[PDB]
Amino acid sequence: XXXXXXXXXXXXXXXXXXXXXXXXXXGYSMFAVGIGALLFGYWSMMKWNRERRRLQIEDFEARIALMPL
Amino acid sequence: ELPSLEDLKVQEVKVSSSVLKAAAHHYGAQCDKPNKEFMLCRWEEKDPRRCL
Repeated sequence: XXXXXXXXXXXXXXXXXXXXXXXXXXGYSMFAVGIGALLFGYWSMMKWNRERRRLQIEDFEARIALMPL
Repeated sequence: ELPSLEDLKVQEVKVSSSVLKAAAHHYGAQCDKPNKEFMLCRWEEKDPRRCL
């Protein structure tokens, strides 16, 4: 009996298949989150600066109140 | 120059340490009449020798 190297292909490994595809981001939907984070960013920040004004006037009031200084 | 007397004004000046005075802003509301009259005197007459 002769024994040589046997042939096997099975699945053929798929000859040239695309793996690159669009994922997560679509296009217009990313701008809704992108610019949406900006509008949420300013509104949250400016409310803190209005709360800073409560401290600001109260800080300068200490100088006016102190005349024996 | 003609300076003020060695006895000067106010016996035992200041209460204690700083920040303590800055902690209370109620000093503006209570006792304002002596503070405002000293302020009114000093801006009209710049000399400390007169409004002491």
